[PDB]
Amino acid sequence: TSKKPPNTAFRQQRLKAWQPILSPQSVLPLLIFVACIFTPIGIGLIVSATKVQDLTIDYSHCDTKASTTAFEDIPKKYIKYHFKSKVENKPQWRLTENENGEQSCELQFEIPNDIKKSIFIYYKITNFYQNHRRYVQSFDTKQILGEPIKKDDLDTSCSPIRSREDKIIYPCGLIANSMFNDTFSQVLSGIDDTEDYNLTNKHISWSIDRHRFKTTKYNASDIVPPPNWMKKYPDGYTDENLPDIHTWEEFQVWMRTAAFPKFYKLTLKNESASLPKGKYQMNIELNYPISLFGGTKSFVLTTNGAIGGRNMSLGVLYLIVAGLCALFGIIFLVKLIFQPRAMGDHTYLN
Amino acid sequence: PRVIHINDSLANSSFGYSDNHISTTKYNFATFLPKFLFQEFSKYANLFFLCTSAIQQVPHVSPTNRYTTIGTLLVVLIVSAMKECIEDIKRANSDKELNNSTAEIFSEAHDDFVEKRWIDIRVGDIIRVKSEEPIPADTIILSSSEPEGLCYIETANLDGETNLKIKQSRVETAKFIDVKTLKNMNGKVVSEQPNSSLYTYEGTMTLNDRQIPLSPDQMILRGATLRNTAWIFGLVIFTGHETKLLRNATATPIKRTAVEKIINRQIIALFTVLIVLILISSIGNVIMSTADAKHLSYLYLEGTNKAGLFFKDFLTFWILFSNLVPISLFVTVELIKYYQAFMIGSDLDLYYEKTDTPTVVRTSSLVEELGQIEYIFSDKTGTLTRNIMEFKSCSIAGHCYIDKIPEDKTATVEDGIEVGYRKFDDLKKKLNDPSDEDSPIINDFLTLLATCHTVIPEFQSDGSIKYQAASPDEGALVQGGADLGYKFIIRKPNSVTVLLEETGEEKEYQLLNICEFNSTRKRMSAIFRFPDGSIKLFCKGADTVILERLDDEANQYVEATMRHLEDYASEGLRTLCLAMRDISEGEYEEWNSIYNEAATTLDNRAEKLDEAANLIEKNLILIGATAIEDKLQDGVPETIHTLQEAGIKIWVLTGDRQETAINIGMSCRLLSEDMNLLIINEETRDDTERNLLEKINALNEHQLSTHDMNTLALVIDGKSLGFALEPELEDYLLTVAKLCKAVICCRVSPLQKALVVKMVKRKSSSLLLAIGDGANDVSMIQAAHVGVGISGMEGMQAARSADIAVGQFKFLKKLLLVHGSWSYQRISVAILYSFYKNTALYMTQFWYVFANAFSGQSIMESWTMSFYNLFFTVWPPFVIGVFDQFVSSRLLERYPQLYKLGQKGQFFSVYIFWGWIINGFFHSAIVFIGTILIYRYGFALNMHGELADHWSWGVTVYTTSVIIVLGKAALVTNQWTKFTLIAIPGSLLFWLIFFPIYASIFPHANISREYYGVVKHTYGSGVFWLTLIVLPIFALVRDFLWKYYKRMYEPETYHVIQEMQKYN
Ligand SMILES: CCCCC/C=C/C/C=C\C/C=C\C/C=C\CCCC(=O)O[C@H](COC(=O)CCCCCCCCCCCCCCCCC)COP(=O)(O)O[C@@H]1[C@H](O)[C@@H](O)[C@H](OP(=O)(O)O)[C@@H](O)[C@H]1O
Ligand SMILES: *[C@@H]1O[C@H](CO)[C@@H](O[C@@H]2O[C@H](CO)[C@@H](O[C@@H]3O[C@H](CO)[C@@H](O)[C@H](O[C@@H]4O[C@H](CO)[C@@H](O)[C@H](O)[C@@H]4O)[C@@H]3O)[C@H](O)[C@H]2NC(C)=O)[C@H](O)[C@H]1NC(C)=O
Ligand SMILES: *[C@@H]1O[C@H](CO)[C@@H](O[C@@H]2O[C@H](CO)[C@@H](O)[C@H](O)[C@H]2NC(C)=O)[C@H](O)[C@H]1NC(C)=O
Ligand SMILES: *[C@@H]1O[C@H](CO)[C@@H](O[C@@H]2O[C@H](CO)[C@@H](O)[C@H](O)[C@H]2NC(C)=O)[C@H](O)[C@H]1NC(C)=O
Ligand SMILES: *[C@@H]1O[C@H](CO)[C@@H](O)[C@H](O)[C@H]1NC(C)=O
Ligand SMILES: [Mg+2]
Repeated sequence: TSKKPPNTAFRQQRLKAWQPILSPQSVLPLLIFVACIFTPIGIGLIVSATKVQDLTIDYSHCDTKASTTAFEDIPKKYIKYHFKSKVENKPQWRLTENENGEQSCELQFEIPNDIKKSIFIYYKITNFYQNHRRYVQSFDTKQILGEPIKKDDLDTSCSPIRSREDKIIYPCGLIANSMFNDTFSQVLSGIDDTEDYNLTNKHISWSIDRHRFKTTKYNASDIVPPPNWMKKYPDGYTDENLPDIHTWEEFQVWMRTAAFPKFYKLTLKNESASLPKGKYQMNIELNYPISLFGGTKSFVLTTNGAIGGRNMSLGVLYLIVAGLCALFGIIFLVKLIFQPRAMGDHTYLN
Repeated sequence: PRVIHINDSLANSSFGYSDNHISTTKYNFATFLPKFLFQEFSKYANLFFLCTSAIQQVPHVSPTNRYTTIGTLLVVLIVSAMKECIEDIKRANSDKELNNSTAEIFSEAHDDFVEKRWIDIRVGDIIRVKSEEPIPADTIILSSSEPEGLCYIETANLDGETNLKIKQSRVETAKFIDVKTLKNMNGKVVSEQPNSSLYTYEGTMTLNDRQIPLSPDQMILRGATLRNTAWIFGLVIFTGHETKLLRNATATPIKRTAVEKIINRQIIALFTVLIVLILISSIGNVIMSTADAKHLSYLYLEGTNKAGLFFKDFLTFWILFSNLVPISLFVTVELIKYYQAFMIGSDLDLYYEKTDTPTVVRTSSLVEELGQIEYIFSDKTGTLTRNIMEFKSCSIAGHCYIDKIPEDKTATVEDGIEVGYRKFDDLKKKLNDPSDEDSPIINDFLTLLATCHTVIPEFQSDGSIKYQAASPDEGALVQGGADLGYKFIIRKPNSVTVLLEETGEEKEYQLLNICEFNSTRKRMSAIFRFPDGSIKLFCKGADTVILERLDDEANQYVEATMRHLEDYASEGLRTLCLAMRDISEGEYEEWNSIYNEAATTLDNRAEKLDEAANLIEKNLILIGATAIEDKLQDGVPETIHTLQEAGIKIWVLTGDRQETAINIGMSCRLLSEDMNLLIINEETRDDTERNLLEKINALNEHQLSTHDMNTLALVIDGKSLGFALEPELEDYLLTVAKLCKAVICCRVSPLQKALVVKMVKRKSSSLLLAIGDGANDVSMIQAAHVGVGISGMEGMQAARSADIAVGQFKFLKKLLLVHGSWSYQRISVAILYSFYKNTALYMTQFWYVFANAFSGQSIMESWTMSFYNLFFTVWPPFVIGVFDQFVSSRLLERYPQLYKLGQKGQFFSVYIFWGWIINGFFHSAIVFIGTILIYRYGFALNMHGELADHWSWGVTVYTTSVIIVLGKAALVTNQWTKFTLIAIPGSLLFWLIFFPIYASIFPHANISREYYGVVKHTYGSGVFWLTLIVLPIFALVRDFLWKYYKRMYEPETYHVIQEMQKYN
C-alpha cells in the first residue's frame, strides 16, 4: 500500500566512506618510503645475480672452422664466461670423426674457481620459433599417454606428419620430428691431473611430464618412425628399436615448447659435489645441422641463483623505480618550497 | 458493416469478433526467440561477434578454443533475455491487474445482472455501468436513471478537453429501467467498421416497433469517464483492439542520447584500429614467410598454395584480436543505467507525502541526460501553480474587502474615491443593519455568488456539503460566497435554494432560464424570479466585455471598479465582473419567445443562442467584481532561481496575457526588476518581422557586455508566435531567443505548445526538458529529449506518457543538479574505463607477433581470457558507475555552476577516449617488455634447474595485467565505501584463489591441459612474487604523479571543491 522508500544508509546513498586526498605531506613520505624499501631489494637482487658463475661456448660451425690434428683456440667471438677469478687459458676446440661420418666436436675449457653450487648444463638454440602457432599445437596428447590410436582417430593437428605409407606414425607431431639430437659427453673429462666430473641425465624434466609421458602400448608392425628419425631407426620399428617416452627424458624436455626463439633446454646436472678448479673437456656428437633453422647452437654450463642466473632485469627495475621516486620526491619538494600554490581559496572560479 | 445482436451471446459469437483482453506485453512464451534474436543481432557488436564465432569454426584457423567466444555470446544473450523477461513480467503484472476488473453484465438465463470479469466480456451483452468508473468498451446507451436519458462524460483520457459532454439516450428506448423487461426487446445494431475517428459514428438500431438511426451523440468511447449519472444500460459493439481509440495506438519512439552517438563513434574508431592491426600483422606474416622460406623448413609449409595461406592467416589474426571490441559493455551500460534509475526513483527528497507518489523513472535509457540539459519548456497552470482555485477578494459598491489585509496599504488614504483594503468584518458590520444604501446591492451580490453558478451539491453523513462544478473557478466562487452565511444547498430543477446562516431561514428563487458560456463573449446570463415578485437577471463576464454596456448615469463606482480590476490584474488574480438588471413581464415574455425561436433552430447553437441572449443584454447595472488567486507551489521561486544560476534557459508557456504573465514571472523570481523586456505583441505579420529586425539589429550593432547579456528576457504572445514559427521567420526568432535568459509565451495554443519544441531540437544541438501536467500538453512531453510529468488534478494522462514522473516542481533542483551531475560523471567513467581494461590485456596479443614469427600465437590460455571479461573485471565498473560520487550532494547544490561541467561535455569525448586507449597501449607495452626481460630464456627459476615455458609466462602476464587494471580502478575512484573493497581487492583475491583451484582440478577433465604443473612453477617461484610487486608500481607511478600534479599545481573547480569538502 505505502509507496514511501525506506530510510537507510544504502537506499539514500549515505554510506560512510573515505575521501583519498593527495596532500604533499601524504605523498612525499610515500615516495621516500618506496625509495627506501626498493633500494635494498634492488641492490640485493643485483648482488644475487652477480654471484652467478657461468660459461657459454658457441660450438656451431665446429665442422668447418675447427682444426683436426691439434687443439686450436676458439675465437673470442664465440666464448663467454663469468667467474669469480681470472681465466688464464682460453678455451680451445678440435674436430674428430669415426666411422660413417660420425663427426664430433671436442671443447676444452678451464674452471679457475671452485664452484660450490650445483652445476647445470644446457644447450642454447637461437632463431628457433617453437612458439609458432602451427608448431605449438602439433602433437597428439593421447599417444603421449601411450594408447593404440587408430589412423582415422589421430589428432588432425599433426597433419603434415600423419600416416606415412599407410601406417600410423607413432610420434605424430612437428615437435617430436624436429628433436635436437646432439649427444653430449655426460662427463667432464678432466685433463692434466684433474679427476673427471660425472653428470646425471635423469630428473631433468617436469614431474607432471614424467607422470603423463607413459610407455607406449603400440606394437612394431603398425607404426613407422618420423621422417627425421629414419637415420637412427632404419628399416622401421622392431621389438627392440621401439623406444619408451617414459624413460626418454630428453624427449620430455624437448616437448616443452618455449616462449621465445632464444631458449635453454636442460640436458645434464650435478648436485652432489663441488666442481674443483682445473682443465675440463666436453665431447658433442654433431648431428643437428644449423642450416635447418639458421641459428647458433651453444653449450652452456651454469649454476642457479635466487632469481635464475646472471640476469639483472629485476634489480635494474627496482633501482629505476627507486630512482624515479627519489627524483620526484625532491622535484616536488623544491617546487612547493620555492613557490607554493597560493591558490587554496576558491576565488569564485565558477 | 458490423451486425451485432442485442441479447444473444451465442448468436453474435459466430462472427468471431475480438476479445476484450488488452495485452501490452512485448514478448511471450510462444514466439520469444524469433523476435528476441533479431532484436539482439540488429546491433553491431552482437552481429560482429556472431560472424567471428562462425568464422572460428573452420579447421586450423582458431588460435584458441572453438567455444571461447560463443560462450560469452550466449552468456550476454541470456542476461539480456532475462532482463527483457523481468521487465515484461513487471509490465504484464499491471496489465493483468487492470484487465481483470469487475463488470455487471446481464444474463440471458438468469435474467438479472451478475458480476463477471472484463476478460469474459463478449460483444452484444447488456451491461450496467455505474458512476465514477471508466467505460469498459464502446457501448451504445439503452437507458439510464435520468428521466430524459442524458449523462455526462469526461474526455480526460481520450482527448485534452476538460469539459463534460452531455450524451443523451434515444427517447424511444430509454423506458427500460427494470431488468425483467429487458427480455422482450429484440433487434440488431448495424454499426460501422473499426476505425480511429473519434467523433464520427453511423449505424442503425432495430427496435420492437421501428428502426432508429445512430450517431456519435449517443455513443460513449472507452477513454471517457462517466460522471453525475447513477447507472446506464450499455450494449457493447467494439472491444479489444477494435475500438475507436485503442485501434490506432501510439508508439513512443526510442530516444537516442548523445552518449550513445559518442559510443558509436568510439566503436567505429576501435573497428578501424582493429582492421589496421590485422592488416599490418598479415602483411608482416606474408613477407616473413616468403623472405625466409629456407630457415623455416621444420614447419613443413604449403608453398604452392601460399596465396591461400594468406587468407587463412588473415582470419587467424581476426579472432586473435576480436576481443578488442568488448561485448560485455553493451550490457554493463544498460545494467548500470537500470541500477541508477532504481536508486534515483527511491529517494526521500524526491518523494511527495501529501499524495503518496514517488519518482518513477519510466525510461531508464535517458538517465545520463539529466546532467546536460540547457532548455526547459515548462507549463504554468499545474506545473508552476497548485491548480486549485481560491476565492481571494471581492469589490462591490466601490469598496474592497479581503481577509488578510497587508500592512502595505491597509490605511485607506481616501484620495478622493476610497482606495484601500478592508476586512469582511466591516462588510458584515455595514450589512447587518439595513440603514446603509449599499446593503441591497451586497445582498444581490451574495445571492449571485450562490445562484448564478451551475454547481451540483452533494450531502454527506458528516454534514459537510460537497460542490461539483465543471470548472474550479466557479467552485471557488461558491465556496467564497458560502463561508460567510449564504450557503448553496440542495438544488432542485428549475430553481435554486440558498441557506442564509445570518438569519437561519432558507430562501428559494425560481430559475427561469440560463445561457451557456461562450469563449468569444466570455459571459453568462441567468434570469431568476424572487418571492417578492421581481424578475432579476444576473450576468457574469470578463472585465473588458460587459463594462462596455453599462449605464454611466446610474452607477457611481465605475472608476473604483476599474481600479479594483487594474490593481488585481497586476498580481495575476483571475477577475470576474458581476452585474444585474430588473426586468418586467413583457420583455421577459419577449425574451422567452426569442429563446424558443432560437431553440427551434437546432442547426445554429453557437451564434443563434448567443444572439438571442444578447438581444436583451443592451444595458446592465454593474454590481461588482471578484478575484480568485492561484498560488505557486512551495520552492518554485527558489528552484527556478537555482536553475537559472546554473546556466539553464527557461521558456514558460503561459496561458495568460502580457501583463499577467510578466507579473507572475516577476513573482516567480524568473525575471527581475531590471531585466529588459523585449515585448513582441503584434497582429500584423509584417510588423512582427519589423520588430524582430529591430531587435536583432539593435542587439548586433553593439558588443554584448557581461552585465548586458545576462540581463535579457523575451515575451511573445500567441498570434505573434504563430506568425514567428513560419519557415521564413523562424531564424530571427531563434537567434533573438538564444540571447535572452528567459522566454515567456502568452496566450499559447495547446497544439502550438509542441511546435515551440520541435522547432528548437531540429535547429540546435542542445538537450531539451519538457515538464508538464495534464493531457493538453502531452504532445510536448513526447517531443523534447527528457519528458517530466506532474501528478495533479488534470488526470494521470501526462504521468503515464512521461519519461520521468515527479510529484511537484521543487524536486528538479535535486533531480538535475545532484542526480544529473552524478549520472553523467559515473557512466562516462564506467565506459572509458571499460575500453581501458580490455586494451591493457589483449594488446599483449599484438606485441607478441614480433616474437612468434608473425604466426598469431595466444600468449595466454583460451579460457582465462574468456573469464577476464566475466569474473574478475565486472565489479569495478558497476561500483564506479552506480555507487561513485565525485562531489558531495551538500556542496553540489550550493555551487550549481558545476552543472556546466556536465552541460558542455567535459567528461565524455573522443579526445579522452584516445587518451585512455594510448594509456592502455603504454601499460601493455610496459608489462610485455618487463615480462620478456625476466623470462629471457625461461631460465628464471630456482627449482632444481627446471625451466619455465609458454604458459608459465602467460600466467604472469595475465596476473600483472589484472593487478595493474585494478590499481588503475583504485586510482580512479573517489568514494571508498565497502562495495569498492568488494570490487577491487575482492576481485584480486578472487583471482588469486580461483587460479590454483581451476588449474589443479579442470585439467583432469580435458578442459585446459595447458596448465599441468604450472601452479608449482608460478607460485613456488621466488621471482613471481617480485615481478608482481615491481611491475604494477613501475606502470602506475606515471598516473599517480600526474594525478598529484594536476590536483596540486593545475587544479579545476571541483578539484578545489573536493578539497573544501575534505578539510571543511
Ligand atoms: C626505460 C624508460 C622509462 C621511461 C618511463 C617514462 C614514463 C612516462 C612516459 C611518458 C609520460 C610523459 C609525460 C608525463 C607527464 C604528463 C603526462 C600527461 C598525460 C595527460 O595529460 O593525458 C592523460 C593520458 O595519459 C597518457 O595517455 C600517457 C601517455 C603515455 C603514452 C606514451 C606513448 C606510447 C608508448 C608506447 C611504447 C611502445 C613501444 C613498443 C615496445 C614494444 C614493442 C614490441 C589523460 O588521461 P588521464 O587518465 O590522466 O585523465 C585525467 C585523470 O583521470 C585524472 O588524474 C584527472 O583528475 P585529477 O588529476 O584532478 O585527479 C582528470 O581530470 C583527467 O584529466
Ligand atoms: C638428427 O636430426 C637431423 C635433423 O632432424 C637429421 O637430419 C635429417 O635426417 C633426415 C632423415 O634421414 C634427412 O631426410 C632424408 O634426406 C635424404 C637425403 O639426404 C632423403 O633421401 C630422404 O628421403 C628418402 O626418401 C625415400 C623415398 O621417398 C624414403 O624411402 C627414405 O626413407 C627417405 O625418406 C629423407 O628426406 C634430412 O635430409 C636430414 N637433414 C635435415 C636438415 O633435415 C639427422 O638424420 C638426425 N640424426 C640422427 C642420428 O638421428
Ligand atoms: C656429481 O659429481 C660428483 C663428483 O665427481 C660425483 O661423485 C663421484 O662419483 C663417482 C661415481 O662414478 C665416484 O667414483 C667418485 O668417487 C665421486 N666423487 C667423490 C669426490 O666422491 C657424483 O656421482 C655426481 N653425481 C651424479 C653422477 O649423479
Ligand atoms: C663416472 O665417471 C667414470 C669416468 O668416465 C665413468 O667410467 C666410464 O664409463 C664408461 C661407460 O661404460 C666407459 O665406457 C668408460 O671406459 C669408463 N671410464 C673409466 C675411466 O672408468 C663412470 O661410468 C661414471 N659413472 C657412472 C655411474 O656412469
Ligand atoms: C598388436 O598385435 C596385433 C598386430 O601385431 C594386433 O592384432 C593388435 O591389435 C595390436 N595391438 C595390441 C594392443 O595388441
Ligand atoms: Mg497544465
